[PDB]
Amino acid sequence: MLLPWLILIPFIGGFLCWQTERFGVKVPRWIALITMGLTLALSLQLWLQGGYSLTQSAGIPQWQSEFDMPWIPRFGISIHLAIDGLSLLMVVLTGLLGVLAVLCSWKEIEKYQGFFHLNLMWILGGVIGVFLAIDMFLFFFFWEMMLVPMYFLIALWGHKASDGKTRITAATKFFIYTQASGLVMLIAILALVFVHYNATGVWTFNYEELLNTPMSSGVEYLLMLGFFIAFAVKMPVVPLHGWLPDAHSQAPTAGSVDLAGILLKTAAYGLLRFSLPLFPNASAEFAPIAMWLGVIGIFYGAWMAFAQTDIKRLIAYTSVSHMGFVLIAIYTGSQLAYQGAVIQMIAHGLSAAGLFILCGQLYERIHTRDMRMMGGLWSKMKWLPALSLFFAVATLGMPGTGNFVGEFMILFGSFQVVPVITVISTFGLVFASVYSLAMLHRAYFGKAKSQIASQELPGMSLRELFMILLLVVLLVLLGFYPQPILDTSHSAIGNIQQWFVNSV
Amino acid sequence: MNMLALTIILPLIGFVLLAFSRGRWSENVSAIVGVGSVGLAALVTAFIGVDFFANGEQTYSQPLWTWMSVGDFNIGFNLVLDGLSLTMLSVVTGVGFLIHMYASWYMRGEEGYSRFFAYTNLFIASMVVLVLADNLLLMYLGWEGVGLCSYLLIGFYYTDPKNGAAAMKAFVVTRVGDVFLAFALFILYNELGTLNFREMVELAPAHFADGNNMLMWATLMLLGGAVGKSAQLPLQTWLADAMAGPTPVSALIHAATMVTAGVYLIARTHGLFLMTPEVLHLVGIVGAVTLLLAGFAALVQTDIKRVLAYSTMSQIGYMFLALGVQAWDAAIFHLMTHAFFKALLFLASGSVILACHHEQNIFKMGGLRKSIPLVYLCFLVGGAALSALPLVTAGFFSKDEILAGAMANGHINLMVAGLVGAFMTSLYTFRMIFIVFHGKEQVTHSLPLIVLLILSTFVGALIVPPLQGVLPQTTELAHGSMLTLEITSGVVAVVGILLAAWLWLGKRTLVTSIANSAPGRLLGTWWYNAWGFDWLYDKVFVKPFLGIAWLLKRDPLNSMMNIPAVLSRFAGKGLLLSENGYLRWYVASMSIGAVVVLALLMVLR
Ligand SMILES: CCCCCCCCCCCCCCCCCC(=O)OC[C@H](COP(=O)(O)OCCN)OC(=O)CCCCCCCCCCCCCCCCC
Ligand SMILES: CCCCCCCCCCCCCCCCCC(=O)OC[C@H](COP(=O)(O)OCCN)OC(=O)CCCCCCCCCCCCCCCCC
Ligand SMILES: CCCCCCCCCCCCCCCCCC(=O)OC[C@H](COP(=O)(O)OCCN)OC(=O)CCCCCCCCCCCCCCCCC
Ligand SMILES: CCCCCCCCCCCCCCCCCC(=O)OC[C@H](COP(=O)(O)OCCN)OC(=O)CCCCCCCCCCCCCCCCC
Ligand SMILES: CCCCCCCCCCCCCCCCCCCC
Repeated sequence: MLLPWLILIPFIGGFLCWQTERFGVKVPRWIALITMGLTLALSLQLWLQGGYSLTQSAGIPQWQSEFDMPWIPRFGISIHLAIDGLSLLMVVLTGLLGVLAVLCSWKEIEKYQGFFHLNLMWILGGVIGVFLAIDMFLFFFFWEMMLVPMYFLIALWGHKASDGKTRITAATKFFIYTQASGLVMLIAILALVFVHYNATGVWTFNYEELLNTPMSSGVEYLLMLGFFIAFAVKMPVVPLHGWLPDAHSQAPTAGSVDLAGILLKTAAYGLLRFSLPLFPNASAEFAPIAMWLGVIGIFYGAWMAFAQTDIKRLIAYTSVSHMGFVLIAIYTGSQLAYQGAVIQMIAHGLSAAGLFILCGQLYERIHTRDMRMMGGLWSKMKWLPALSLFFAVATLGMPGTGNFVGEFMILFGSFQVVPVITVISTFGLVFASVYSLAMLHRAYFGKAKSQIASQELPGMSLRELFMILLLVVLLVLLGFYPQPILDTSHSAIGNIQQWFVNSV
Repeated sequence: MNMLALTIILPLIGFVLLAFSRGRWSENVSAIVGVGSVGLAALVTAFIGVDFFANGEQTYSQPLWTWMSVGDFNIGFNLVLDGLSLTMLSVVTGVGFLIHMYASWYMRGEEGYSRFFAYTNLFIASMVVLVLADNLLLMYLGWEGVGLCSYLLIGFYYTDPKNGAAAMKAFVVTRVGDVFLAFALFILYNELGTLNFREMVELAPAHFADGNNMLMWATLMLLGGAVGKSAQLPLQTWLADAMAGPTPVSALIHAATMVTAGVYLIARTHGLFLMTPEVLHLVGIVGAVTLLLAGFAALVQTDIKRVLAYSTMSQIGYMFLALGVQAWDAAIFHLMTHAFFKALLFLASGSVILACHHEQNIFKMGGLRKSIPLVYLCFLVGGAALSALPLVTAGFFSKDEILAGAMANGHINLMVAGLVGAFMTSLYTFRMIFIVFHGKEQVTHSLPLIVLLILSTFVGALIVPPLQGVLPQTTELAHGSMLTLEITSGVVAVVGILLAAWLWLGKRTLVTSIANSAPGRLLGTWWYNAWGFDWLYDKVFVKPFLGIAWLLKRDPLNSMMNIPAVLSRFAGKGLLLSENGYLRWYVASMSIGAVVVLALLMVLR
């Protein structure tokens, strides 16, 4: 019942913040903050009323809440929403990241902030709809709908120091990658629906009915290949990854766009929710390729992040490595590794959000982003280098923060399944520590390598310090007490794992 | 005994307060907060030891919460306390309290006072978490905290890039060892289904009754983690460069916290290593080789701090030899005694470098006993304990127990290597002392110096570790046999100091004859660069990493996926050649398409 409101409250709030700009140019940010607060409060009330800690695994389908309304009855297409533990955790993470994205764009008092906040609201609503839709056509519809505002935000409100043509090229590469991969996803959805129609004879686009489909091997492999290609573009998985640093480098300088739809891992949710239960045998056959692609992604992202002279590209390649870890976790088939993947997803979202917000504040302070034109910023800034050290320590997998917890249950489950992938990924963790220390020592340590870093810089405001300390507190609590997060997502992970292992 | 968590809470509170102070507080208030946090940890530890001995030395467990719970994967925040944990908890807390007093005197007027004290408080908290942990994952949390605090404190002078490079290399080497430790964790949980040490000892011989290869792998990876943290083969190269940090950082690393973690990991999981005799033999061999190579390196070093670094390496090799010969009590006794005298030596060296200008070579210094005699006698007793001078130093009794356990179990070669190491240890220690302090001239801190002066003598040897019921007892020797081994060790130490005095006290003519000789130059340059281990690790690991990064910095996979974009542009520009704007060509193309369509229809009819 609350899920349609969970989707359309961002849309209505985007409409109101677009229409309220005539009442004042400082108004739409308040409207966006209020709307995201209502969305997060609705998600938290759903968390309280769901009873996810006491829910046991009963098999797919098992939704703690549901909603259905026919949309295109010719094809058996309905707006069908459902929430369980993992989807609600991702929706809560989306709400929190949207709140931080709205607060991070507080100082933009430009003449078209209403369109900016409407696009932000539409991105967050599309992400929530992706996390909520259990109708495949609706899931694809949200999947492509959350990217047009991303394209317009990158191409129009992007990096103002860079020329427009670079922003056009970056946004167009991102949109071409995502839309072509999703078109392959839609072809897979249509072919699965037609296989179901030939087998039974009833038109449907529901994930519940498409689970129990009779089919041979090779068609299922191709269908899983289409789904995996779409998710692997969105994850990212190498070599389908360059859109991530291209879009991160030419993003808006606040960094709210990275939080709005880029740092929310819809691809791993799609792999857990759609790739494994609908095509279990094909995923089991694809597991070696998936784990080795994750290994190559981890080490490639490490070698790229060390080689980058840019902070945003560095964090993008850290994201590439951490989603390589998650892709390794997803195909193992272990409940421990799946829970670690969920924890790693949430903690990586928080840590990369902190890193992106800190990089945006640093660029606002020093008006440059090349690391060869700074150094020794510890003595010239009050709060930013210490929090940057904490978040870089978080990203390398340090205990006391949830990233270590997540990737260590990932490696525990993986070693219970496959040892060689685990040991190579653990040397990838060595590489992760290497690139985090390299970023820290190029940016905030040493001597000043230019004129801008040799002078004092203004400190943070109460809002920026509040949001960074909130992310720090959440990451520390996740590192030391991850049990509510594990107990929330235990039922859906158990359903997915039992479906994956009871059919292969 | 219920205040076992206060030893973590108080340093954590001090670290948080001093980090969020950001240097706004005065130096006296920051010193009060940091030193009071570590001193309240020491006082709570003293009360814990009093209550531990009052109840008859019973193992205590204090759970707080369950960390992770997924199926059979159950990890909890449970602290444990037995004799070994209490022993090095007392060592860490007392030595860190003395070091914090010395550093509160030492770092007056320095930039980063509160940051330094916050980092040292987090170091103390991480090591207390390490030594109090009941399972391998909480110990791993303390392990990584120790590594991170060491990295932050080594590169404390962040303005100098050399300090940052040294801290980065130390963190990378420790993280490689930490990865080996995580390998051991993964193997142990995959085989036994638990991470509590007592549960491993309970369920290991039943599970490993048929096959023992996985337990061998787990113990080998534990050994790899231990040699990573304790700076042994093959992960020892970080310490000499890590010397670049401040003096109390060096004292905390080499005496209290960092180098003792590997010994804790070997001694705490002594049952699993007892189930793998070959790995324990490898521990002993690794310790012997490290102590020999460390002595040969420290013989030719040209700085006080590097000599002390390789001396720490040699004594950790002694402890690893003691663990390898199943002399656990000797290892922990040497752990505490070496903590005392190495802390004393490092604080005395920091006092020396404060009193004598900036950093200088040892050959620059000469005849320093007259100007600074208090720290000269501090160096004297610290070197006597380092060189195991008989009947006056606790180091003699510790090394005596180590060698007695070595020869009591048939390890003759390890005993010979230990004797040669003691000879070389006396040689390099009194070489440094006679070079620095003999020749021609060219209340906050006195109390820790006094305490480490007293504890470096036999007063430190009077403290008996409470290790009954935790570690197995070393096999006893015949009284005449250990008397002969004691007099042999004393003769070796006395001939070492006599040879050092004959070589370096006066006009060094025999020393400069060996040093300026071409084989002497070759051996000195070999040993001065840590036997070429840093060179090998740069040429085998660092250089191909930099080469791969430089080769990949243009993102080749992005170009491989940008191939169809340039193919599309080329194909479009080629197809635009047909639109030349000529009507006759348009009619010709229509007729060409007519022939193509017609012929295709007839060939496929
Ligand atoms: C894993 C592989 C198998 C699955 C693949 C699934 C498809 C999705 C993932 C791959 C997407 C690859 C997209 C590559 C192009 C990205 C867009 C781009 O780079 O646009 C910018 C570029 C112009 O940039 P510039 O260099 O400035 O050129 C000067 C122009 N005056 O613009 C251009 O040069 C023109 C762009 C034309 C439109 C884009 C190209 C589309 C080509 C077909 C893509 C479908 C897959 C083909 C096979 C892939 C490999 C097997
Ligand atoms: C302008 C020029 C440039 C731009 C354009 C470039 C080209 C774009 C198009 C590229 C893709 C071409 C088509 C790929 C699919 C081929 C499908 C195929 O050959 O299927 C044959 C067969 C069908 O299965 P069948 O045997 O009929 O099943 C019934 C038996 N029970 O299938 C089988 O038996 C199983 C076959 C499984 C594998 C088929 C797909 C291979 C894909 C290779 C690349 C991806 C590798 C995996 C993912 C890596 C990471 C992304
Ligand atoms: C460039 C981007 C787009 C990629 C290229 C375009 C799509 C290429 C798809 C290639 C498909 C090759 C199929 C070859 C066999 C065809 C004949 C056949 O044997 O059909 C079997 C079956 C129909 O017979 P039926 O009685 O229904 O038997 C049920 C079988 N279980 O057939 C069926 O039931 C339906 C078969 C459907 C097969 C899957 C089609 C979509 C797969 C996802 C997209 C392509 C793969 C991923 C991308 C590759 C790289 C780009
Ligand atoms: C017998 C062997 C037993 C095992 C031995 C394991 C040895 C592990 C590696 C030890 C050496 C680590 C050296 C780290 C140095 C860090 C400080 C440094 O030199 O920094 C320089 C550079 C800084 O980067 P930047 O600021 O961008 O550049 C400025 C210009 N210099 O930063 C860099 O250049 C960073 C270079 C990082 C290199 C990391 C290499 C890791 C290798 C791990 C191998 C693990 C093998 C395990 C066993 C396998 C057995 C089959
Ligand atoms: C989806 C975002 C998740 C962020 C991390 C949250 C981690 C869980 C924190 C829960 C609170 C822990 C501290 C208070 C515990 C109180 C326990 C009371 C009952 C014993």
